[PDB]
Amino acid sequence: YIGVTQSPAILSVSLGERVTLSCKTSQAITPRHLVWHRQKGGQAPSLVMTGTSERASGIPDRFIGSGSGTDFTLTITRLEAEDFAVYYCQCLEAFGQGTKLEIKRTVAAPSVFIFPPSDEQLKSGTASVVCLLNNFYPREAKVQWKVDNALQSGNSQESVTEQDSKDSTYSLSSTLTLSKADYEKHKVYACEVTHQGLSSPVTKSFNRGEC
Amino acid sequence: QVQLVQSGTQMKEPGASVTISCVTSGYEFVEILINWVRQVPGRGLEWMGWMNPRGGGVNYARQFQGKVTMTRDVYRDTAYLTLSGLTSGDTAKYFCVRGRSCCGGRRHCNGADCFNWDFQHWGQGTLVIVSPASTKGPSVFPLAPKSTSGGTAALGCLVKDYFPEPVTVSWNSGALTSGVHTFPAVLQSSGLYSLSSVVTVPSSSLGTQTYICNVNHKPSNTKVDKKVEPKS
Amino acid sequence: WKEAETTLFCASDAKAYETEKHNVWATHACVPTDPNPQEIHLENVTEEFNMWKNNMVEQMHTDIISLWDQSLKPCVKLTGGSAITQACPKVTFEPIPIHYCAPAGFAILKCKDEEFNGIGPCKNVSTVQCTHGIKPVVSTQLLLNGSLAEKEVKIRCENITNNAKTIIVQLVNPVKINCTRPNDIRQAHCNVNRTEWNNTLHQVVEQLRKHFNKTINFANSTGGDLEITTHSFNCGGEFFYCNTTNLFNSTWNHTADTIILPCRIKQIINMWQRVGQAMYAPPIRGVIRCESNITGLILTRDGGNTNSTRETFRPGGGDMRDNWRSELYKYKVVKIE
Ligand SMILES: *[C@@H]1O[C@H](CO)[C@@H](O)[C@H](O)[C@H]1NC(C)=O
Ligand SMILES: *[C@@H]1O[C@H](CO)[C@@H](O)[C@H](O)[C@H]1NC(C)=O
Ligand SMILES: *[C@@H]1O[C@H](CO)[C@@H](O)[C@H](O)[C@H]1NC(C)=O
Ligand SMILES: *[C@@H]1O[C@H](CO)[C@@H](O)[C@H](O)[C@H]1NC(C)=O
Ligand SMILES: *[C@@H]1O[C@H](CO)[C@@H](O)[C@H](O)[C@H]1NC(C)=O
Ligand SMILES: *[C@@H]1O[C@H](CO)[C@@H](O)[C@H](O)[C@H]1NC(C)=O
Ligand SMILES: *[C@@H]1O[C@H](CO)[C@@H](O)[C@H](O)[C@H]1NC(C)=O
Ligand SMILES: *[C@@H]1O[C@H](CO)[C@@H](O)[C@H](O)[C@H]1NC(C)=O
Ligand SMILES: *[C@@H]1O[C@H](CO)[C@@H](O)[C@H](O)[C@H]1NC(C)=O
Ligand SMILES: *[C@@H]1O[C@H](CO)[C@@H](O)[C@H](O)[C@H]1NC(C)=O
Ligand SMILES: *[C@@H]1O[C@H](CO)[C@@H](O)[C@H](O)[C@H]1NC(C)=O
Repeated sequence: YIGVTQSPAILSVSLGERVTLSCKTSQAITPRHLVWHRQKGGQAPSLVMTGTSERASGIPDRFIGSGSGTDFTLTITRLEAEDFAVYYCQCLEAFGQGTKLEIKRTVAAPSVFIFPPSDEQLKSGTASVVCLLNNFYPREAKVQWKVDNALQSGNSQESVTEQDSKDSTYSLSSTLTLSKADYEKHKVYACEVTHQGLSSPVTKSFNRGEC
Repeated sequence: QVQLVQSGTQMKEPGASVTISCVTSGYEFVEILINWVRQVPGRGLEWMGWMNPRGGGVNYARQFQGKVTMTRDVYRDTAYLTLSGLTSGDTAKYFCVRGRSCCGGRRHCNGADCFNWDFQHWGQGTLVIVSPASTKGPSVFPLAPKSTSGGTAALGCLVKDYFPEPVTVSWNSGALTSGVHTFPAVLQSSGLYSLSSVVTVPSSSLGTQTYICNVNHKPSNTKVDKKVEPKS
Repeated sequence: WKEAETTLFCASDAKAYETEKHNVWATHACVPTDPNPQEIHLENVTEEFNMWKNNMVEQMHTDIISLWDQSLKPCVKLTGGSAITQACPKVTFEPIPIHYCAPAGFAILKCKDEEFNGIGPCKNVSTVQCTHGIKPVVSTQLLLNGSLAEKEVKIRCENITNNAKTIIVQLVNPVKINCTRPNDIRQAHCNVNRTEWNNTLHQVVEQLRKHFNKTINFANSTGGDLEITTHSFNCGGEFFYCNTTNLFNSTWNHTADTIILPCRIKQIINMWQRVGQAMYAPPIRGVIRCESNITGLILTRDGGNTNSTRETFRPGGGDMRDNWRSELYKYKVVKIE
């Protein structure tokens, strides 16, 4: 088995830019065997390059495939809007983990909000606590839950929006799920957010039962 | 034109089996290897195996041995993927896919003569969702807003414990669209989905402007309008 | 000169009075074997061969298809939704050697390099009027009654790095396989010497380790029509299907009796010639016995073993062109200018 490595996994780029995607094989291959695909929104991928450098059907000449030995590249000479996608290299049965093209913009700190469980939800024996990180860039963010100052683990889940079409930011929810009994047992609920746009981590919190 | 067309979304309980079909057209079915590729939502492409429609010989990736069966009906130009002993790890999109042809109109053609791995023609993909849940409409809870970040307040509704996808969420019957984020649903360990929908609004409009999230879930024929206000 | 495609003629030692079907076919399809066979060494000549793209293989396939269509008539053919009925008498069916020979204006080149793998340049070449005599044995998994390698086992594959490519193994030492339907009438068995078979796998592992320096595992077929999940062959005019799990179930790391294969005679078979089923008459009574030499193997290598300390090989087959390739790999046709 010849493994395939694609890194970076995310390239932050701009319209009109020259973009270079990298693919590395675990041992030397013939260029006849290296393939590039692109995939948009989890739909069927489509062919970009075969045999390292031969453009597939419908692929314009701003796409250039090159490489040999173990090191291969897909170059887009001048990026267009339609080019934003996830690109996968394939060598025999092996796929790289993909490189996503993302729209580069300036750092934007998240606005952070915390929401306690509703009284109506508590009736049903479960409590959801939600932490909202709104309109931030870049994507990387750490959200840590604390209950009575104790670090929580394995009882929260994060969901993230796709990059916004107008401002190119992300938004993210972190939802902490507790039993009603566990919720009523403790007082202070807090989510602490760490992000490049925040000089120091930001904590939002509430005390159970207080206005 | 070559076309690979797969069967529709399936929901299956854990432990059950599922069969996906891949109906081909526009070429000689028996002459080209069929491959299957798995993609867990948000993750990369994983090759599962190939099957030679001439004779039905197979080659399964070690990770899927015991899980997959790849078969065909040559008369119907159809390939099948069957997954057994379903678990949550099997929730994914499955693609049938074939590489380029190579026979060049020669007399005897076998898919094993080709390269195979220049994957060119894909099925549209088939989603398999593993959950013990039956159809269930959502509960809708308020995310109630002082709390000002970025000069603005935030509110929303938590749309919890429904099955299957999708739900649609609107605010004030579609009049409120600016600043709205409806997050992707997550399939919880319970086998039910949940999501939140939020919106940021002027902090000086609370109690003077009414905010209603409208939640519709077609599979259970339920509609919920939940007014979201600050708790005094 | 240059590689060319033409119609080779065939030669055989068939006899007019034999009702055995290969004899009958060859009596009209072939000439008598060449009384004066001559090999001419070509001094200092190098030549490219490709056993995987060889029109000799394509013609042999066409020819053995016509042999079978003329010789082994099913009672019923199920090609598509259709049904085609005809007379279904039992026959004597036992392969004889067929030679393929160059027509005037053409020549057959022969690779005389005993270590040639089947694709690439050959530094030791001769011209021949005819191939050696090749028995057109139809079987899966195990290659029977064929040619042997001279010094060490050969592993032949267009590119063994590609798990979709068929692997043809050629043995040095033949291994007897003896199959019997004793006097349920469909039940039969094959016997293989365990010591010989184990020594055979050892030799095969030694060569495979040159491509994959790992633990080597042999495992049984994991899917497909019965013809390819079993060792299928014919004997006494009947079609045998033998479970080869007892042949392919071992692990060979770098370190630190009789094998019985159950078989069944089938009346319903999947044709190798073309897509379709054929039905033959119920089995003849009496004792049926075939003693053959295993001289090669058809294998597939498990793909996707993303990070393992082992490679797994399973018996394969089904495309009988691989059977013809195992014999014709050292030949190519050229047009002499
Ligand atoms: C087989 O494929 C491997 C992997 O790409 C390559 O390095 C090697 O050169 C190929 N062998 C032949 C004979 O083409
Ligand atoms: C070519 O092969 C033949 C038969 O194996 C052998 O007799 C001859 O010596 C070989 N030629 C060379 C130059 O080794
Ligand atoms: C089997 O091999 C031995 C030794 O090479 C040979 O004497 C015998 O004729 C072979 N039998 C068949 C049926 O090919
Ligand atoms: C198979 O039959 C041969 C004769 O063709 C005999 O020499 C050999 O001992 C037999 N092998 C068995 C029964 O394993
Ligand atoms: C198996 O083969 C070995 C080596 O050819 C031979 O010495 C031995 O007698 C055979 N065993 C049987 C049971 O025939
Ligand atoms: C198979 O043969 C090899 C030959 O070296 C030997 O090391 C091994 O022990 C044998 N295995 C069995 C089960 O007889
Ligand atoms: C193959 O691996 C074994 C065990 O790791 C080692 O002893 C041997 O030298 C290796 N051979 C080659 C050619 O790398
Ligand atoms: C392969 O071996 C397994 C394990 O004994 C068995 O269940 C399976 O039926 C065998 N396959 C064939 C084709 O005989
Ligand atoms: C083949 O033999 C193995 C081992 O005895 C057995 O487990 C399997 O069921 C057999 N396969 C068939 C199809 O009978
Ligand atoms: C495969 O061989 C092992 C010993 O190596 C044995 O325990 C097992 O029963 C065998 N499996 C079959 C299906 O015969
Ligand atoms: C192999 O050759 C022997 C000797 O001619 C013959 O008896 C046997 O039937 C052959 N086997 C097959 C499968 O053709």
